[PDB]
Amino acid sequence: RSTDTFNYATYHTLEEIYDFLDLLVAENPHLVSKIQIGNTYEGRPIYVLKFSTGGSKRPAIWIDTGIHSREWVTQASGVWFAKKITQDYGQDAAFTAILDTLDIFLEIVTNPDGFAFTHSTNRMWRKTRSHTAGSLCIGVDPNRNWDAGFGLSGASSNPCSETYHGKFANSEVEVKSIVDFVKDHGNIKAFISIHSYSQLLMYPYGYKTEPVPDQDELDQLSKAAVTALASLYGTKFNYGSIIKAIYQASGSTIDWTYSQGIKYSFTFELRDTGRYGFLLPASQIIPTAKETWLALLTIMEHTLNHP
Amino acid sequence: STDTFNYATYHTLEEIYDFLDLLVAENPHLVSKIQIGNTYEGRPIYVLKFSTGGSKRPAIWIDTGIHSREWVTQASGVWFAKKITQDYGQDAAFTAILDTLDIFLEIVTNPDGFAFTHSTNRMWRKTRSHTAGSLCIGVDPNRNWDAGFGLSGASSNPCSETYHGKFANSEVEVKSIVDFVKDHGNIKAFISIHSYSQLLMYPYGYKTEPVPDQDELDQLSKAAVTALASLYGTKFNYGSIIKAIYQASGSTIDWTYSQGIKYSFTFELRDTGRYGFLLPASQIIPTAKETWLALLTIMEHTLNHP
Ligand SMILES: CC(=O)N[C@@H](Cc1ccc(O)cc1)C(=O)N[C@@H](C)P(=O)(O)C[C@@H](CCc1ccccc1)C(=O)O
Ligand SMILES: CC(=O)N[C@@H](Cc1ccc(O)cc1)C(=O)N[C@@H](C)P(=O)(O)C[C@@H](CCc1ccccc1)C(=O)O
Ligand SMILES: [Zn+2]
Ligand SMILES: [Zn+2]
Repeated sequence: RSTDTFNYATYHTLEEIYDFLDLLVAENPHLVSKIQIGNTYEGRPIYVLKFSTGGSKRPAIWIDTGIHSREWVTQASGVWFAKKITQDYGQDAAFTAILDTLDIFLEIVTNPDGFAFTHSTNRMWRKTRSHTAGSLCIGVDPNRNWDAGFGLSGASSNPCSETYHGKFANSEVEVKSIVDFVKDHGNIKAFISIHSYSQLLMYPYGYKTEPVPDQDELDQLSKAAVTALASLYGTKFNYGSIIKAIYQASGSTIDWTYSQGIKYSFTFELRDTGRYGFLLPASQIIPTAKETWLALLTIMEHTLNHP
Repeated sequence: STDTFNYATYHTLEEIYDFLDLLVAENPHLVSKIQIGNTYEGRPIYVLKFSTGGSKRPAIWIDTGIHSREWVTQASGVWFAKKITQDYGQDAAFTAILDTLDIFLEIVTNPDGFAFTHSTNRMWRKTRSHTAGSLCIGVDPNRNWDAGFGLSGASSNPCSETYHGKFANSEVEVKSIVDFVKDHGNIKAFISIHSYSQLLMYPYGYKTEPVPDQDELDQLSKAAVTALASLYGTKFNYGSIIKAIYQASGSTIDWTYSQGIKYSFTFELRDTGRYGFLLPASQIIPTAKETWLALLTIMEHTLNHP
């Protein structure tokens, strides 16, 4: 095929997304590369796309989708983002300026075992697919497994729970693989984790009520990003710290990344507000991706202009 | 007829409501249909009454489907209704239960939500009442009861899965049950059936304090899950709601227990997460059968302990 004839307005399987990664790289090999950062619990490769115009470990933007496997609009938007980057580089001046200074890393399927499971067995699967000693229940919540307030209020110690934090921080290879990549890279400037649903744009912390020292800057940037997002279809997002805007969550992704010095640590909750919830119709994939892209541009532009 | 009905498939609201009428027509001296209210969207709310006579005999209340996405519960309820009419006058043990107790069965406790899981969103949980100032719809009917209402274990955020609503009994689906139970006045056991997690629980959900009847309820819980396991080996855990799953305020059996209904229980049926709410139709009848054994255990205890 080609990525020009790929159907961005439908949901795809893991194999189809993985094939898309290869085709995108084959079509754009001086712009895009595919990095394997690990293997999942069940042995599947974990892939990140690196978009770059040169240099050695340039300051970088990290974007990940699908860490909760049932949130299908996120992986679908990720595929759309990947194609959009290759379309706009060298054509759109604003985005070209971003990529001329920063690299972008995009992990489209952050939880491949869960994603496979949502296609084969249980559409509403959330967690990883690891076995837990002393339990028959399967999986750890990858968004409770990070080393930031790990195991504190805002997660469950029950292995059968949707928010089970796991036996120890980074027990899940899908999480440890990202941690290892981020620490080895050492020059990640923004980290954006994309989830659905609720229509929120949030910054740290989720595990405690104390505001981050950078709250004023992150709140202003949030306001700018949701303004940009709403400009296209009028989609209304709220924003704030995780703990204020949704609820307390311990061991979650951007609390950790912020603790590593990544100032521009954000998470999106995409469409909708519950009518379809995780079952967002395919006809809403592209509108969701388009409006989200405007918000992403806002954050990346801010990152570019504040070295 | 109810003899040609397919019990091993999931049905629509229309199909279940047709089933109610068929069961009544086929068993006119045993089964009747009572309308206890209308939903927010105007759908009738029906309870089946199984009775062999008397004037407001002591009764068992069983409800399924208060959380609409929990499809194995309504499917099990349909099977229970048929099972009652099959076994009465055939099975000595059950016949003895129904010769003293009435059984009330509410198969679709949240009809608007159930309709919505078929038309629009298979994972819909709440009622379908509108909330001013919010883009979100619906109240969690299992956080809307007047027992620890609005305390820790529920949300004040209208967009939340566990939104408790403006005040206790604000949801007509809940108040309809409250009104019926209070008017009846002789409900001896109240069993709320949910999925999933494979649990049999007793109060409280909203606080850690044990109920005064905890030893009796705990031992009955053990007996019931032992009975359930006897058929396929399905393993249920048991305990108070707050110890066995998590804290939940304004929930159903905390309220019923507070009204003096000692034998207040809730089931979480199959499975433990593999399919979760999406339990295959092939597991409907095994789920219903094993749960029936547990229900029989609770009903016989209720029968023998006024
Ligand atoms: C059925 C349901 O809606 N479940 C929740 C999760 C849940 C379940 C049981 C609980 O007791 C508590 C929470 C969900 O999927 N929510 C999704 C919208 P989310 O799953 O993506 C929300 C997210 C918090 C925000 C966040 C996002 C990224 C990084 C840090 C924080 C979370 O709970 O992980
Ligand atoms: C993802 C998840 O865990 N969802 C929960 C609900 C939920 C969502 C967000 C939260 O923050 C907290 C809870 C669910 O559907 N759970 C079902 C298995 P349940 O929905 O039927 C469990 C039930 C508690 C036990 C109970 C049952 C009957 C009567 C009294 C108590 C509940 O949470 O209402
Ligand atoms: Zn998520
Ligand atoms: Zn439930």
